[PDB]
Amino acid sequence: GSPLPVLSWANREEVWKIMLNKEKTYLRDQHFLEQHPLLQPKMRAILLDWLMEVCEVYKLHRETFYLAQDFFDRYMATQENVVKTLLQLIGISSLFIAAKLEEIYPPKLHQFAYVTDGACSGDEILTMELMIMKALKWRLSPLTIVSWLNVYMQVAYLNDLHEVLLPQYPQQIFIQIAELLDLCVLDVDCLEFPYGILAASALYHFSSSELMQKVSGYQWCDIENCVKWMVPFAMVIRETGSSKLKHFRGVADEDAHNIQTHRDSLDLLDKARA
Amino acid sequence: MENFQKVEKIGEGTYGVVYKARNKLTGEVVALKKIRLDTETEGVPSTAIREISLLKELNHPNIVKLLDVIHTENKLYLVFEFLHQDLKKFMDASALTGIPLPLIKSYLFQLLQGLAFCHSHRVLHRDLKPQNLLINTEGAIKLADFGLARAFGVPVRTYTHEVVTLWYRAPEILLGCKYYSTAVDIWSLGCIFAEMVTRRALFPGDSEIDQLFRIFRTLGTPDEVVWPGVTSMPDYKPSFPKWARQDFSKVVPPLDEDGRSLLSQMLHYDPNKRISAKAALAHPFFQDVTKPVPHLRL
Ligand SMILES: C[C@@H](NC(=O)O[C@@H]1CC[C@H](c2cc(NC(=O)C3CCCCC3)n[nH]2)C1)C1CC1
Repeated sequence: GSPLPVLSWANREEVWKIMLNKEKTYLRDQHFLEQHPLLQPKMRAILLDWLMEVCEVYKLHRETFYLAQDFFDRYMATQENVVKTLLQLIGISSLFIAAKLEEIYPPKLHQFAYVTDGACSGDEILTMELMIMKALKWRLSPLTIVSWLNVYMQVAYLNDLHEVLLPQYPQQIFIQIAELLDLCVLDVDCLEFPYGILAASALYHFSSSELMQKVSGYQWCDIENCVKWMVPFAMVIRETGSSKLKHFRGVADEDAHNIQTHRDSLDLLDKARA
Repeated sequence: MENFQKVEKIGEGTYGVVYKARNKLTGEVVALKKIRLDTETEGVPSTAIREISLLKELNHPNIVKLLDVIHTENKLYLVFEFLHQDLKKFMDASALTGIPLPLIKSYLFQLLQGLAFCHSHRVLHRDLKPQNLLINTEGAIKLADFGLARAFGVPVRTYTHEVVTLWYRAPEILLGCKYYSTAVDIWSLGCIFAEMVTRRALFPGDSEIDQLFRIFRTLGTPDEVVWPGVTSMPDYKPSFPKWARQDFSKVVPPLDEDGRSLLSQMLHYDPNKRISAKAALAHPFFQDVTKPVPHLRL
């Protein structure tokens, strides 16, 4: 089912189908770490959490973080037998590619080298970005987890104008939902579910199945499995409370919800596995 | 890269150089965009990563095809379909005689099909100008140079300001709008349409304010009625002179009533009301060229 309104600029069912067809070109493997027997899932969580901190320090967009997450998971699924000391290099190079794709004025190469505390040189990062992009067949335009939440928040706050391209929704609930997704992406089992399903199931936890179906197009049966999985993560967020919208020096306030944040989510990830 | 023999240098930009090349075995000719990685301080340029990833997912008969990406030595070669002519050179060659109306219609139709395909894949071209529109020997014309392109989200956020070459730049860009999307490409194509008809650039400004005033002098100075919110835009000034819209009989004399209607809708001030590429394909100007498909009212 399709939740987009009629679009002045294209056939709504055309735009939606292309979005949907794209998610079948971009494969995910929730078990790819079995290709690397020397790695454990917590290592991926620690790496991704670190990239989140890096994004906040440089005021990178959430979209940039989730591209990096997607490049890392898809790249690892093409490789074998990676050791843990190589993880920082693959992650930061994933974020380098992502920042160059997404930001107007990305950070410079040496800045990406700088935040590794000298464990990764600029030269190593340039080598790794070419290996990643070649292994990914230069397929670098996924629909991220956070991009789906963006679509869902617009549709929920549509007027009778049905204008879908100019953003209009509360920043504070967007970040609260993104916080559940940021926790959830740390667990590799999230990849069992399509990114659009993950995002809709997070939105359901902050609203209802009626709103979820209205803005995502999916029926309760499609997301029931995901919602049940997300259950502990959602409660761990609920026990600790809802986060506050942050202001960022040099970021206009109408873009402030799009900047990636970071908190002690590895602690919260433990409780969810209980 | 051994099977390809460089034949001639055909282009040059900040990224690198474009060559024409001939396959030694098959006799196939291609265009090679060469990027020298030893000269690049930030690795693969952002513009090349974007263009490659976008074109990997934008296969269409009216978009110049990316055939291959080859990393060899300290070099990255982008291998493209080769076309022997661009619209800018074709217009200049046709300046004294004119381009026949059926070919103008056929070319515009094709460019709108390529653009409608970009926009439904949520891609903005953002640098549509006659030098980027390539022509082959079989009557086809194709969008090229996606180095300035950008996928847009649904909804968009604020993207790179001051895009598009000046003569083809939409008025909302010139007045400093926060958000933009597909309307900027339609404006450019409208300028190009008029330029094919009259064989002169429609708005050849030499500065941002001169470009804007050339637009105002032809289309009339916009106000809140024709363009709600124009008076609240960052670069708008109440001191702008008030000019009256010119009769399109004088702007595009050769063009019939259908063409004048389509051009007016492509040059609507309000980006929310400017015609889409898909809708433009349904315009009566093309009623002879195309036949609609039955629509499923479900
Ligand atoms: C420089 C180029 N930059 C770019 O990005 O072009 C793409 C990569 C190279 C691809 C390409 C170019 C091409 N033929 C031509 O240029 C002819 C040469 C002889 C005169 C007329 C034009 N066939 N295929 C498209 C811009 C688009 C023209």
